[PDB]
Amino acid sequence: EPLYSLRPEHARERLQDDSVETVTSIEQAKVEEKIQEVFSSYKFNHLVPRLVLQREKHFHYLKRGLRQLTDAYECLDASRPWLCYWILHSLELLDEPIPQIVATDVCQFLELCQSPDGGFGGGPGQYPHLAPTYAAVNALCIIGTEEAYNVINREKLLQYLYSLKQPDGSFLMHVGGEVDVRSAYCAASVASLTNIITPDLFEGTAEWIARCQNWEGGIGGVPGMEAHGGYTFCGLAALVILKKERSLNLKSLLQWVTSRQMRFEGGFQGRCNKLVDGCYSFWQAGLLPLLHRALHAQGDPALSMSHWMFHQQALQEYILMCCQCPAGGLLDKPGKSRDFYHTCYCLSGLSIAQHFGSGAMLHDVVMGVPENVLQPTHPVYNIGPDKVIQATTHFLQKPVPGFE
Amino acid sequence: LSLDSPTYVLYRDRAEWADIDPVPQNDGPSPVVQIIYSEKFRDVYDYFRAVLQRDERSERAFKLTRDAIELNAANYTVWHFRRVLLRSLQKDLQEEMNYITAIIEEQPKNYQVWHHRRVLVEWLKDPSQELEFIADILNQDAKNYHAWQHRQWVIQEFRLWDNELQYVDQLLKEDVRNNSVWNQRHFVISNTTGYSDRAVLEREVQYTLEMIKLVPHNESAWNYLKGILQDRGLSRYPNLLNQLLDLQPSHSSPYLIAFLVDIYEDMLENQCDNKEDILNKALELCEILAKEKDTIRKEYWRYIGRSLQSKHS
Ligand SMILES: Cc1nn(C)c(C)c1C(=O)N1CCN(Cc2nc3ccccc3n2CC(C)(C)C)CC1
Ligand SMILES: [Mg+2]
Ligand SMILES: [Zn+2]
Repeated sequence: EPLYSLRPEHARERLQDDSVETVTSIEQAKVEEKIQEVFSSYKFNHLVPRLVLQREKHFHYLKRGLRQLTDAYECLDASRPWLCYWILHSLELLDEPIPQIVATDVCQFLELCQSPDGGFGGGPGQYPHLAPTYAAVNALCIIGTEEAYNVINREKLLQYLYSLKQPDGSFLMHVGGEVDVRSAYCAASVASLTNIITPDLFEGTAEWIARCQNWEGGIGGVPGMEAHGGYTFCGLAALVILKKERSLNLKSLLQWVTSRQMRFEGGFQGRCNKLVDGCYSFWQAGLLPLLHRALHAQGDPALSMSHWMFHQQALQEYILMCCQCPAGGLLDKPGKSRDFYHTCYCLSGLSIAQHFGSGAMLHDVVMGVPENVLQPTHPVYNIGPDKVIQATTHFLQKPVPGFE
Repeated sequence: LSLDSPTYVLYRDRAEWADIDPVPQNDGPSPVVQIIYSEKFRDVYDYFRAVLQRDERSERAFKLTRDAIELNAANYTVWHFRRVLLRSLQKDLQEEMNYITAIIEEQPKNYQVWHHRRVLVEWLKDPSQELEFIADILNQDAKNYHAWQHRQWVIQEFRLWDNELQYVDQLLKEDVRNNSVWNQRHFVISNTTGYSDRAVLEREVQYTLEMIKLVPHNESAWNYLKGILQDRGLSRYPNLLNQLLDLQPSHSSPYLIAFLVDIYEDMLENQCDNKEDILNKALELCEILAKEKDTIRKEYWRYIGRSLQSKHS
């Protein structure tokens, strides 16, 4: 009875298709049948459920990937700073230390990815792009040594961000590339951490992000687009950095994200009427601490003093029972293959689901064995809160760069 | 020579490439996140690195970028150099449209392929194949985010609004739960007639209510009904409350109950009649949702309940 997903009443949360079958209801029922087999597995084998996070299996998978990968990862040859970030962040969540020699090796590799004109590319000699730039800066802040902070050419990073800024407030992902809400988040994230925000760098940016909020309450990649969890995370986190959260309708956004949690599975979907997916445990659940902070800043007296506005217990049960690969690493849903992307965001979402904090109030919910407790993650940057303070404190001792 | 042809040969074994030296990748002396590339991938990328370092704007380099793209379609550096070669060599861009059509069919969720197609369409100033091509991708995955983004881009850029509401109607018949299509409906109406026209709004609310009657547990229709009325305020429409309470006995759902709380919220914020009665009905529905009908959102409904007490008492 302690596990919410296993109670008899939980059977009533299965899909009601109203006797009208479409591709959406058929695929949703297929997933719910597979998820119910996972929930009922303890009853069928006659064992007490024991939700254990397979730390040592995840750790072996991560420390190996940090050094070397098979030709199966050739599709990630232009995302190698992302592999640095996903792996180092999962290791920090699992409280696994980075040896000084390994930390130095990552600093030197990210130096090879850095462009002479600012920003980082997906690998040595590749043109700079805001996505691997965001990942490389977050990876260097997780290391947090003087060597790591010194890798970043702050003068050229600022010049690079200006070369992507558009008159309407948006940013290109790269030169001769395209605009979307992720680029504003990538720029605001790296510029705030490294202390390179000039008075006009983000002029119009908050107003452009606000145009991406649609009729559903969530945010799309560009104006007109369907609300999507990943882009909504990027949109709200960028506005929290710029202190312009009130540019959005926060109540229609709160109602939209809370609706993305699946009543049966416990996990989150990325868009309305789509399937559950482990990575949205971070993109969607990560929005509730950001919304709690935004509403708290307005003096909202109805906020909880112990929990986020999502079912923390049910999200942890979905991740622990349906997203762990037995050989290590985490995944989208049962039947899917493991990868470092889902290992990063399943564990980040699990950490948000365990740790609540607002003002002088702290309250943890650790489902399963007590050893399942992860290290906290900052809801804006998705790196440890300690690493955010250490990086911001380091770079605030340097002036904001001038123009050449 | 196709990359998957049974007679594909490595570039190091090709006579027409014997003059250039392959340039290996520099991963450092103590490498991290190192991909143990297959011989085929490593061979193409060592020769791509050679033509890029010397900026060789030749036909052989153009054919080489096709192989580099097929090995990793997310390598945006290769895509940039391919576009440099398309313009320097004066390549027939309609032949390039045929190529991008084939690779998007193979990798429809890759970002770089869709961006390349938009550049080709902008360069040729020709959107005549786009709606049909996108409808073929949506026929395979009706919720592909890149396909819907490309469709919106083509419609806005070239003013191709005339037949989109009809296409939206077709896909809603196929799957009334496809939220991407309910979004496209709002995209078309808000950019053509708008929702301020009373006849349009009436037609949209009557259509949405008929879809709700047919499939009461489809959330997209409920979200669309709320989205088109929330602008001016749900309390601005007094018949809406009683028309949903009439559908409550036979077509009930936590979506209907949540919509009733949304209506009561706006009635209280706009000085409604029987204010004490309206707040109690709203708090009672918040309790039923938190404890029974929608327990996954218990913290949201408890927040709404406390929020209403704080504001209206
Ligand atoms: C995996 C994978 N497999 N392949 C073949 C590739 C190329 C990759 C890869 O490199 N990825 C996956 C897609 N994301 C897109 C993206 N950029 C972001 C920048 C900042 C924050 C979030 C960002 N998000 C995620 C979403 C917001 C879209 C949810 C970049 C990293
Ligand atoms: Mg690109
Ligand atoms: Zn995922």
